[PDB]
Amino acid sequence: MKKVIGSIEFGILSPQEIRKMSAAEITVPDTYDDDGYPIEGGLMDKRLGVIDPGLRCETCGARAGECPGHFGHIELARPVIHVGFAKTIHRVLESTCRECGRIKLTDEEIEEYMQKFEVMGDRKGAVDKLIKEIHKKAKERMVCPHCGAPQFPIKFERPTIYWELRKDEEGNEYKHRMMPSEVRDRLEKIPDKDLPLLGLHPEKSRPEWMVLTVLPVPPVTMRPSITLESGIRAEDDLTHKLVDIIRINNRLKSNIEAGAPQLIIEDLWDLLQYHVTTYINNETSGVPPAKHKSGRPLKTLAQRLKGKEGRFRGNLSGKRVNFSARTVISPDPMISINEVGVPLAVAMELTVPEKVTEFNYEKLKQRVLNGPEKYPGANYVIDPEGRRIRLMESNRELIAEKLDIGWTVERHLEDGDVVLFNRQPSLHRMSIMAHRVRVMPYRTFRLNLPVCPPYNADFDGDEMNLHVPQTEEAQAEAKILMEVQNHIISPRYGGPLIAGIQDHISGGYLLTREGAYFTRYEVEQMLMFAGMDVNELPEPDKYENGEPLWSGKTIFSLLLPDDLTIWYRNKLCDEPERCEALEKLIEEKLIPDPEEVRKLAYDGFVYIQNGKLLSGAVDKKAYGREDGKLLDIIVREYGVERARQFLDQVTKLTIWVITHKGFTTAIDDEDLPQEAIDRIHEIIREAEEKVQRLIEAYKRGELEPLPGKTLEETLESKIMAVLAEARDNAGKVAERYLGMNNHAVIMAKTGARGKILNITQMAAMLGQQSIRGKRLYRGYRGRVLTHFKPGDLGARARGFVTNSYKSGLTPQEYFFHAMGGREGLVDTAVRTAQSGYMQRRLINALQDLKVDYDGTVRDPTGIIVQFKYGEDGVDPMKSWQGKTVDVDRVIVRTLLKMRG
DNA sequence: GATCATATTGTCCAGACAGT
DNA sequence: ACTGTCTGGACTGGTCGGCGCTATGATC
RNA sequence: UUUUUUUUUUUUUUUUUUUUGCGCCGACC
Ligand SMILES: [Mg+2]
Ligand SMILES: [Zn+2]
Ligand SMILES: [Zn+2]
Repeated sequence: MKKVIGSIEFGILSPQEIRKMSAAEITVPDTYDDDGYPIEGGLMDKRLGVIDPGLRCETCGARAGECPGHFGHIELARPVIHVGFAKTIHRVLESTCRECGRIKLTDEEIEEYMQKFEVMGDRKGAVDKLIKEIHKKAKERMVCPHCGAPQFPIKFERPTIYWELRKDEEGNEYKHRMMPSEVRDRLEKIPDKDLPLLGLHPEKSRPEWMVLTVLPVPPVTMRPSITLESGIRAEDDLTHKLVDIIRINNRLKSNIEAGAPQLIIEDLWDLLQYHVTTYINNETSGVPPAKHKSGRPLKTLAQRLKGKEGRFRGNLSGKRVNFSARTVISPDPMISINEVGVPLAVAMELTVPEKVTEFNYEKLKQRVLNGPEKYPGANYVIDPEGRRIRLMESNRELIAEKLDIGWTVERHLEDGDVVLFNRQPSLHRMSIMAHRVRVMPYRTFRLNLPVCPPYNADFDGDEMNLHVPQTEEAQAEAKILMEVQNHIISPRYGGPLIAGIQDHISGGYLLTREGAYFTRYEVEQMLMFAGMDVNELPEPDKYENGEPLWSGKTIFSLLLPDDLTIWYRNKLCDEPERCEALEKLIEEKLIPDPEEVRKLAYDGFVYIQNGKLLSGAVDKKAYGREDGKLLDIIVREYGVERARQFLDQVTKLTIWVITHKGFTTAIDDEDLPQEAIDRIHEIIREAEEKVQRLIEAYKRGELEPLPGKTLEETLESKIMAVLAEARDNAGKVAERYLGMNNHAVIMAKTGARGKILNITQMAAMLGQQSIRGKRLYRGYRGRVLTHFKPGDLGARARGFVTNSYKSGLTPQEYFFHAMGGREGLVDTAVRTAQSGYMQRRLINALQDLKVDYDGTVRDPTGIIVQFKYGEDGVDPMKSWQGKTVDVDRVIVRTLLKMRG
């Protein structure tokens, strides 16, 4: 059968294990000869694997691409210290007797630590603290309790140098260098019983194994060799490092065999130690990194695992995948929110493997007969034996007549297929959702507009990735869990995320506003466009010139369910006295007459009774993101499919309404009368006079300092407050003369796009430009620009733009606005990286937490983090405004349903 | 004029550490 | 027991494409 | 007129079915 990995046990490889697992001994530094054949005994020996296609492995007998590679070994002439175990070696040497070999602890202390180790074993932090305490206790001891032999302090010098402070005959203290052979001999005397006290395992990690005597050379598959376009081989950095190691080891062995003096032996030993240390880690502190001939700092085994481009993050936690596509996205309101537009070229390339069954034999046979060049067709066919056959014109008929039950047909992407649609960066779980394939002739992806806010995607050149699941389990998981309609409500705040946007909101406002009426032709056309299942028109609301007319509220009410009742205040409510009468009428009777409601109907108060929009207008509070009460109620009380249908119908209806009525903005939308401009100029002049008076008072010393601040900050705060008040007054003056008939004002007030402040800047004035919360000061001595006098603290000299976008900015005001915009762009480009790093840290901290079947949240070890998730066991996605149950809404809905 | 060994050894935050 | 100092580390994801670079000195 | 060496049977053919890495620069979202 098949087996899976249950657990992984780590340790230090013994020299005997390295020798036994080795397939060959490497002694020749050279890799390839002049003819290009591998050299026997070299680093590219065929016993370690094969890279070239024509080569055959002497250990496996297989060809390139399927030989896994085999490890070698190098017999070092002298032992060397592993740089990754240097601190542990120093700690163990400090914590152990030099000649006796036992740990410098009493028997009672050893027993006490042995019993304490069993109690604290689950938490690795407790074990680390116990190890540190044992090391600290054993370090201060200068006499071994087991034998009474005197001890000397051991000094550790980076990277792998150990100094022993021995005492001379006259009492002088001199440093004695401990060679790796002496260190290994000292480590060999430690018994197995003291190893748990030192944090080592008797059978897995012996202390003497931390001093390397046999170096395992990696297989050639781990360090592949390529050839360039000019025929010159490009060896890996590990290959060059191993070449240097082999050369130095051979030179050291030859010098040892030649009886060289000890001075040469120490130099060669140090060179070999440096080479081994750089091979293990080329970024070790205090070590000059190994450099290539061209000057390139080589990357080694340590660099291949850590970092963004390491083995873990770059190849294990994340990697490139097959059956994926990426292209520019384009809007498509005609498709549903559950659908994605797939190009025909993309569909004809990406394939889904479908097994031949009894109920789909004819379809797959037709797909095979069509071939790869005829849509809908197939590209590959897999027999039950498991081999893959490519489909072409010559053999498409032979395969088609040979098709049977159990075959696999890699047909092209068809309508209704489930694929993954993703936009980067993936900040939340809504960044990847499963859509339905819709095949289109052009070369762009198509995404429905309400699905843009979950992706945070616009259409100014955005590109998105498409993934096609290949297994039945993955397809089922995508279809059940990751469908678009299943994630309308955002789990972050428990509100709508897949909601209407600017044009939908504007069209809804245009349709549902007071005085909006449509002819029979317009109503029928918008009903056909929206796909609503309406066969007969309702009774006309009024007649004009002998022609029937339908109110927009009547057309909008066809979308709502017949048993839906809700009332609230939208963003268009500017006269609360009109909403108060409606609220009192609703409260008094709880079933108000529809004629009575329409008599005192107000656009700012939306009231839906039994699915009929009796009052109010559609805005961002209707079905907008994070504010749509109607959409949120529809999701919670009618399911996700009904909500998806409602969204698909209402988006098309509002799009038709806004398209044929005519929505536009012009240069006269920001126009203001002369009296408004005069008032704005008067406000600006008054603010400038106030700033000048404050400056004069500060110069005369009459300014009262604020608590906790000196005169300069007090004056700056007063000036900024005055300028902000002036900007607010100018904005109010501009808002006074901009009525509801303005399309830009409609867009700002309905929440479709933009703000009132955006219209204020173009109409009245820009205001004060500031960076880092302070007025502009960077420039010359005492002045931002030379055009102003030195020492001028006035508003105009510090970044107060009196002009507006329509009036035209002065060059100084242009420079100030450029400073502000640069500050904003820099702030965004700096904040993004910190936010991403914090998100990665949080993800890695809370990756393993999940809710068990009993409602508890536990770590993989088993420690209970929460006895109930959220202390109430309620999903934030299904929570009503952060609460457990919306009691008032339930009571009101039940009472209305039973009394209606 | 062809080949062959050899080719060098950037601020900030947090934990550990001499000094008083 | 505090306090300033030395040392280690990580530096948001994806995508697009381009542009170089991967021997040399001394015999026989 | 003289010592201290030993001896024997069971394993077959002329040969065979797919550019990695390094660093830089610009740019999109
Ligand atoms: Mg964009
Ligand atoms: Zn092999
Ligand atoms: Zn001892």
